[PDB]
Amino acid sequence: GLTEEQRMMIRELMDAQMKTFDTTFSHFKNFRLPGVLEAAKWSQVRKDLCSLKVSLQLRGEDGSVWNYKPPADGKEIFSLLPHMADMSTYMFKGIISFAKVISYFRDLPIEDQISLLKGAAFELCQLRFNTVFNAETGTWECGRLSYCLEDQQLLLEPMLKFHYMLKKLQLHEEEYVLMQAISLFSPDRPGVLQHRVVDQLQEQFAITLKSYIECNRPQPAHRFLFLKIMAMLTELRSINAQHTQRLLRIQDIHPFATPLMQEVFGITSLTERHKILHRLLQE
Amino acid sequence: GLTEEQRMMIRELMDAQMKTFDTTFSHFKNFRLPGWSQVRKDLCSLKVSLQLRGEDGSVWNYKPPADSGGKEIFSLLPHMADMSTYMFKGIISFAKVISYFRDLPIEDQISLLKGAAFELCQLRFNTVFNAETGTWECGRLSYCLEDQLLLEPMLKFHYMLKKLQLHEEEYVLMQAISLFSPDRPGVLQHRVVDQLQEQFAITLKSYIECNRPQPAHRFLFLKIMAMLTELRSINAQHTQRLLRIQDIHPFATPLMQEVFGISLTERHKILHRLLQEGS
Repeated sequence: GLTEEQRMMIRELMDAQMKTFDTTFSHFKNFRLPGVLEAAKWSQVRKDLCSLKVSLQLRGEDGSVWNYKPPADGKEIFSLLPHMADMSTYMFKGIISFAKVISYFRDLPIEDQISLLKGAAFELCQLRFNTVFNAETGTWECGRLSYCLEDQQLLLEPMLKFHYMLKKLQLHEEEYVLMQAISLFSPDRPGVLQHRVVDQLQEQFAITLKSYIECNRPQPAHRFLFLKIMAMLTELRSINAQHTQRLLRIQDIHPFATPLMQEVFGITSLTERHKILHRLLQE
Repeated sequence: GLTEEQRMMIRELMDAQMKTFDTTFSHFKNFRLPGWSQVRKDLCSLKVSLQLRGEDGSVWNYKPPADSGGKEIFSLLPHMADMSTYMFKGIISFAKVISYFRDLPIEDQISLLKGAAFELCQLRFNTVFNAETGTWECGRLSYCLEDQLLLEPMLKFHYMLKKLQLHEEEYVLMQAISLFSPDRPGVLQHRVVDQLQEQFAITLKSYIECNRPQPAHRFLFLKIMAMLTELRSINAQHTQRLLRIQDIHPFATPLMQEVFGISLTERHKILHRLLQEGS
C-alpha cells in the first residue's frame, strides 16, 4: 500500500477539501446578475469573450427557473463579468482556506504563501470546477446555479478541451485533491523564495498520487494514469497563463475585477501589495 | 361611404389609440418580477411563462413553478399587477383624449372607466396576441401560455376574437362601445351614454359594410357585438376571482384597488387625479 505518512497526507488534503469546498454552492449568495435591460485593444477583447459564452440558469427554492441567454456581439460583451467576478472571488476564498488548512503550507513563509496562492488560484478553481462539470450536457452544475455552454468547435478552446479531457479520466476525490496540492506547491511560481522546500513538497504529493494510482487501481489498464494527470496539470498551467493575459486585456478597457482578484492578477513588498490576501491568511 | 361625423369619429378614436397605446411597452419600467382550494383553481387556469428581451440582445426567461404547498402560486401576481396598472393608465389616457368622454361629468368618467378597465385592456392585449404561439408579444416582454385549454373563457375569448381578423378601426370602436356603456354601476347620465354608445355601434356597422365585402366577414358586426357581451361576462368572473385572491393574499396596486372596490371621487383619489391632469 502507501506509507502511513502518505495515508496521513491524503487525510489532511481530503479534510481540507471537505472543510473548504462548498460543493453545493449553498453559501454563494449576494452575487451580481446581468440587468434586465484603442480599436485593436477592443478587437482582442471581443475574441477573448466569444470563446467562453455560457447561458445562466437559476433554479429557485419554490421550483421556478430563471434562465439567461447571453447577447450577441458594443459593450454588451461584458454583461456576465460582474457575476463571473463574484463567482471567481467566492471560489478564490475557498481555495485560500484550502491552503491554510494544509500544515505543509502553513509552515511556509507568508511571502511564499502569497506567491503560491497567486500562481495557483485559477488552476485550483478549475480543478474544483471540473468536479461539478457535466460533459454530457456541457454544464457546470453549481448547486442551484448552472452554466451551460452555448454553440468540435468547442474542443478548439483549450479551457473547454481541458475539462472534457480531465472529466474523461474519471478521477477519485483523492486524486483531484492531490492535483490541487501538486499545483499549489509549484516551486517555479513567480516570487517564490523557498524553491528547494516547495519542490520537495511537490515531489512528495506527486509520489503519493503515483503510489495511490498503483495501489488503488487495476495495474495494467491505468499504467499511465499518473503521467496523464501530470500532462493535464502542465496544460492547466498553460491555460492559467493565457487566462491571466485575457483578463488583463479585459480589465484594461473595462475594469471589473474585485479587490481580491486585483491582488491575485497583479492589478493596481508582496505583503504590502497583497494586503487582502495577507489578512485572509492571518485570520 | 361614411358620414363626415362618422369619419371624424373613427379619426378621433384611431388618433386616441396611437397616442395612448405603448404597443412596444418601452415606457413600462420599474415593475416587479418573481424572486383556498377554489383560489388555487383560479391561478392554475392562467399559467404563463415570462420572457424579457434586453436591448443588447440577451434574453431572461422565467418558467413558472408547479403547485406544491401554495404561496408559490402568487409569483407572477406582483408583475401582473404592475402590467395591469400600466395598461389601465393608457386606457385612462385613451378615454381622456376622446371629446365625448371629456364632456361627461367627472363622476360618470370614474364610473365608466371603473367598469371598462379590464375590457378595454383585454381588447388591447388581443391586438398583440399571437394565436399560433399562444404568446402576448408585448415588445421586450413576452407572456407565453405554459403547456382543450379553451375551457378558460378569457383564453377562448382571445382565440375567438383573433380569428375574426379585425382591423385597427374595428378594435378601437369596440373599445368605445365598451367604454360608453350606460348600464355601468354608478353611471348617472344613462341617456347621454346610451346615445353615445349607439352612435359608435352604428359607425362600426357602417364601417364593416363599406370595407369588408368578403363572405368570411358575413355577420361580422353581430359577431363583434356578441364578443363584447361575452367580454362583459368574463369581466365579472375575473373580478370575482381577483377579490378571492386579494382576500387570502392582497396583491392589487392602489389603482387596482380603486377599480375593484377594495362621493365617487373620494374613494377613487388616483383616478380623480389622472382625469384632471392634462393629456
